[PDB]
Amino acid sequence: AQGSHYKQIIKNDENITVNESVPRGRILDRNGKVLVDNASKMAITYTRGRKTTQSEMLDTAEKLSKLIKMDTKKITERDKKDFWIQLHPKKAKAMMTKEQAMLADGSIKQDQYDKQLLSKIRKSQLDELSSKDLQVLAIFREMNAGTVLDPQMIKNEDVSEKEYAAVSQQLSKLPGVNTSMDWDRKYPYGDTLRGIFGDVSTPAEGIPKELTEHYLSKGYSRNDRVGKSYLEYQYEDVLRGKKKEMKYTTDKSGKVTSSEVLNPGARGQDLKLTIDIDLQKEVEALLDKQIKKLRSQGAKDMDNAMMVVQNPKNGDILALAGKQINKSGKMTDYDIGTFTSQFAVGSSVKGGTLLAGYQNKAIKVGETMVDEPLHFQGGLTKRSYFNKNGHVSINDKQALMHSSNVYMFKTALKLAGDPYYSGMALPSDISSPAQKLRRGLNQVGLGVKTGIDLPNETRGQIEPLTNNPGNYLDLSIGQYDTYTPLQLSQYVSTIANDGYRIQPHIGLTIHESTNKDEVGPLKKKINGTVLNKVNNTEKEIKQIQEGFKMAFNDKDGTGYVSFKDTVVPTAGKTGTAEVFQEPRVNSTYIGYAPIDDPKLAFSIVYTNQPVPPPWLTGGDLGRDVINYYFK
Amino acid sequence: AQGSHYKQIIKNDENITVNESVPRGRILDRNGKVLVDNASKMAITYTRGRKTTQSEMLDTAEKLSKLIKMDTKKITERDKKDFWIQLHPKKAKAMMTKEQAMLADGSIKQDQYDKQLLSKIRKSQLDELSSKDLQVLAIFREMNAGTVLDPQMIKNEDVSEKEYAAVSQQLSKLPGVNTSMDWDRKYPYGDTLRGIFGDVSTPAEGIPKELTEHYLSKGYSRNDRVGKSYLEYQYEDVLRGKKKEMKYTTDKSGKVTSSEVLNPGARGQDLKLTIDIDLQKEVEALLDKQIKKLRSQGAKDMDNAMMVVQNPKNGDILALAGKQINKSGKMTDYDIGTFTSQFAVGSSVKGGTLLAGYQNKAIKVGETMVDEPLHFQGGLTKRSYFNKNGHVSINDKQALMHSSNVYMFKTALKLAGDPYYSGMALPSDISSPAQKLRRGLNQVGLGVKTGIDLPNETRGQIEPLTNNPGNYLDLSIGQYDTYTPLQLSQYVSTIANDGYRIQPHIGLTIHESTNKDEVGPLKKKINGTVLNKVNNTEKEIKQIQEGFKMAFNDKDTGYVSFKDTVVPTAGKTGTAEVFQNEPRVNSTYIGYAPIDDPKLAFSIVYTNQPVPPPWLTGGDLGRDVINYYFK
Ligand SMILES: *C(=O)[C@@H](NC(=O)/C(=N\OC)c1csc(N)n1)[C@H]1N=C(C(=O)O)C(=C)CS1
Ligand SMILES: *C(=O)[C@H](NC(=O)/C(=N\OC)c1csc(N)n1)[C@@H]1N=C(C(=O)O)C(=C)CS1
Repeated sequence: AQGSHYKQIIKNDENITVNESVPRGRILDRNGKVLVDNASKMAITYTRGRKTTQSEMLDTAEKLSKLIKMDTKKITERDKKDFWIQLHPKKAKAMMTKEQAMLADGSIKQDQYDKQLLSKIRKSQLDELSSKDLQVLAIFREMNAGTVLDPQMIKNEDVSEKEYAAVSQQLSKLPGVNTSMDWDRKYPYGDTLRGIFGDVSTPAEGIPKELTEHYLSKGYSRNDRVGKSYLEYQYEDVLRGKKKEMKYTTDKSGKVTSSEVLNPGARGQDLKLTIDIDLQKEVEALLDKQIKKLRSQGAKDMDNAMMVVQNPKNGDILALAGKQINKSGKMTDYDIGTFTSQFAVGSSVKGGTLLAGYQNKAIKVGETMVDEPLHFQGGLTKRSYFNKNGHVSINDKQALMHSSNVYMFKTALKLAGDPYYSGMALPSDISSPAQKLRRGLNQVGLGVKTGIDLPNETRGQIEPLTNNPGNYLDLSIGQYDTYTPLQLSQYVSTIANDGYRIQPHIGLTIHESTNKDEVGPLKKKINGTVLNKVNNTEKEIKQIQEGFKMAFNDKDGTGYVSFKDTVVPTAGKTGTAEVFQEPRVNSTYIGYAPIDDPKLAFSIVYTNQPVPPPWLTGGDLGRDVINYYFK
Repeated sequence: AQGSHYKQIIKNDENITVNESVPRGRILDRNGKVLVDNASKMAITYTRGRKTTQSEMLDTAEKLSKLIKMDTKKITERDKKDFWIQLHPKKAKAMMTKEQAMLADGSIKQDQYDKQLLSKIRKSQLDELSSKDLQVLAIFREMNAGTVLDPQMIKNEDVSEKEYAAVSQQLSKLPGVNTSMDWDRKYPYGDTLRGIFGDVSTPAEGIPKELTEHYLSKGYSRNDRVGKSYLEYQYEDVLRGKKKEMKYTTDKSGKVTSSEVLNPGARGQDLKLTIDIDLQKEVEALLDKQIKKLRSQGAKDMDNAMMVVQNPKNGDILALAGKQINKSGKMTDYDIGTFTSQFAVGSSVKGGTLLAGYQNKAIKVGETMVDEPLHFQGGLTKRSYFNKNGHVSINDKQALMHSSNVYMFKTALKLAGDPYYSGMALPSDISSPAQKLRRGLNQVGLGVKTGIDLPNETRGQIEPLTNNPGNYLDLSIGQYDTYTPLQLSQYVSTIANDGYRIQPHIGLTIHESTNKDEVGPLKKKINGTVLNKVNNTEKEIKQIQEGFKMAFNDKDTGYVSFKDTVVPTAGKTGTAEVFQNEPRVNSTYIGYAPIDDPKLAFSIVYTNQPVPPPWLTGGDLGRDVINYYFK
């Protein structure tokens, strides 16, 4: 049942052509819950003239009230205090007897008279909780809330076809008031995923200005409403309603002699997402719990927290996040930062390095070498769980259990053809190893786009790596190149997939149009495409995941405190990263579950925690979310 | 120039198919100078293992040295120490007499022994290596990255089509050596744009692992050489040539009874770039001296310096950046930084912010309200650049002249609805004004991608703006949202072009696959597509131009370097602010040449100057290039 809003009427000669918008297709979750739908809405606006008074507007506002209801609480204290002085000038004067007298002294200007008039107001605020009053104030404030020639929205609410028929003319009679029918996205899960859904351009907006070339080259008219961010933008091609076009031929007189249909119109196609709306809501809830499930232990300048959850075998996405500006602890939605923002993630990249170190014949599978502080001409890398002494024979799994920097430092040196000896100079051209290393990490999704079906993905900050070898070893340890939370997810995921990097997607399937049927027959499956397989043997592969188990299933394994065991076995790796806000830390967690046939994977990023890490426990987020899913 | 080289030989029951490989298209500057050519090359390769006593492996390397000459660039210090030890067990054991005993005493083990030896060998004795030794070694090191049964590369040697035969001998007569003929790229301007040009994959690697599906989805076999970095990857469709494909019918005895040719092959299409290389080579030269010209004044870890030069009509005429360490000398090529990297940029954003003012009628075309060291709440928190000088009267065009970083601050509030009053509250929701401002910036390129024809362009780090209006004011003054040098360039250039944002492109023209070396018939022209106009009006853009015109032709920043020289240049300056270690500062520069009929636009970015006060003539590099271009 495709709807009909007149969008564009052009007169040529005796021809008049008419275009009607039709509803876009819906966005639904992996189970069919409507996430984005459509609503027919009337929009009533005021357009305040050059010389239009306050008595002018309060009057229109009054007639406007006996005609539509408003929601109160946009009203401020000042709105009410001003409205009161506006409504009760006789009553208000009496409180300012001295000041009205000293207004004509010249003792005071109005600008300080008006401020004491506001100071003496209280029980008279209730003198207009006469809800009839607040209604008028509701409308009136918007009529004063804006630019002169610009029209101003007063109400955009659901309207029927007959409703608009009865009231539009009698709204339009009032000076400044216009009405229009509009298509508007409606969002049952309110604020959930809204960033990811993106918006469609307003009727005021054409095609958005900076997007002209973009939409004009694909055939649009500048008047067309289009998707302009994220999901509405990304799947504009399928979500869009192909508009109705009619060409009328006319008499001289105006009489339509003939009519032809250029396009009857097509209600947009419905898009299903990989997202389980419930899981989504739960994760946002757990993330808000966990963020101060520290009561700010110290973390009151943690400024971002990120979570991505995914099916590591088909790249389905079930995942969101949000930031924390704790000049408060008052959070916003940083939904998209999961694949649009770049963070130093530190030690959680260590599995990729070993893989890099395997395929270049730099270390071998099971390699057992020893570790201890390192010494160069100045430069002094101690790993940080023994910096001074205590020299331990350690293999590649164990190095991941402990998250031992010096093992990764030693492999890095071996990858440079320059194995460690105390007092060696740092190899001065590290171009070649750095390249071998990066291509290693690139294979599991680190430093390359994941390919996700959404706009604005970043691959991370990638600075020259030629003759600062310290940055080279930083890289082997996650303290040079910045990565993305989605990249981290793609990376564990390929480990759990026995080496298959898969292109993540929040797109699930594409169906055909209906106004009713919350199915709609299938048109397109959106597949999690295999991108490549790691250049490594199963044994090389298995070793990283054996290591990953015993960082979560073993004891000094740096993920026991959060993952020790829970309702299903979980393998992973973690990360603490030095950065400068003033000095602070980044905390990172990646994992997957269950070990024997994985079905979930996730990445976690907390930014700018104050913490040295024998105190902080963020991947309890990981533990809690994984419990919910599997039970 | 011309030819085919054997790539693939396939049997199926007396029917052999032979695929020969062809040269790629050339890359040229705007006037037709050859940047990237092809050369026909001999790939000498070592593949031995299992009988590796390594002493014979050196013997092969010794043998090989009598046949080939080697560039010695790649020899590391370690290479030399290991080799020196092997060459003089005599000399080394004479330095290890204390440690000799300890090994036999039992107190020390062989690994420690070898480790101590390595520290005792200094560079003075490394000089005892002969030029011929350093030739054997150069070969040797390549053959000791050697996995037992896996071929490593020794030399790529420009040998003719008809002397390959004479020398092809060295095949299982020196053991591991395999020889083969491959098409390789040639660079007659050395390293001068190498990153931008990019790389094509080795005949060994075929399609690189990370790129597998990307190229397999295009019908490539996995054995195909492909474009893997930058321009090589970007214009792969045009640059690659069509293979020569032969088909023969043998009988049982191998005798060719028929043959057919399916494709004779042809060199790939020639790519003409918009770059002028003399112009390109000058900027690098100029850019070089200009960072030395801050070696003096303290730029200790200024670690980045970038320049982008262009105009509307065709192209990126120029693009160089480098990066530095520790002023330790070391520059390393970072041209790709101009569009891939994200830098806090400062006041140069003001031109666009002043237009976001016009669009939302927060300002008028000429507007005069004045500057105060202005404060709000907390008990201290306030504003800009001098604390007392309550300065007056400024035009907006006067505001960019001074770079009045307070007129902007006022403008923001006046766009967020509530102009300044001394002692005012913060707005607590700044979503809407942040959005309009950001919109405004995207219009002139700031905050979206430019649309350049290279991979990995970043649009800058863009964090949530809702409820920290501390950050929202920074955005007015280029201190919340990082852009790229290219983004600045498209932006300044949008002003030069009277409000018309153009999509930069480095490709000028694609030419038909020609077999014989003159650049062939025009196949495609790569255009500077107008993405959009600002919905800022005729007179409103002209002010921003005048504003620009008057901080270059008097006001006091921009005079200190653009003190009218060769040039009616108009432009704008930016000083930023970075606490990423310790309070450094970013220094940025935009501007455009001959103001009447503008022919050149430029953008500059210096990162991490330790030096705040507005004294450094870093924008001289800017003034310099215009002298060249306008002769
Ligand atoms: C533009 O962004 C302005 N930058 C600053 O004022 C610096 N931080 O600003 C938030 C400030 C300058 S030095 C000190 N260390 N931080 C400058 N814009 C122009 C200019 O030409 O760059 C000048 C008016 C100086 S202010
Ligand atoms: C990985 O990079 C971890 N290293 C660190 O966390 C320290 N910086 O490393 C360069 C960090 C400790 S706190 C101080 N601010 N710097 C290693 N991996 C794990 C981990 O989960 O982070 C730990 C064993 C610490 S070391």
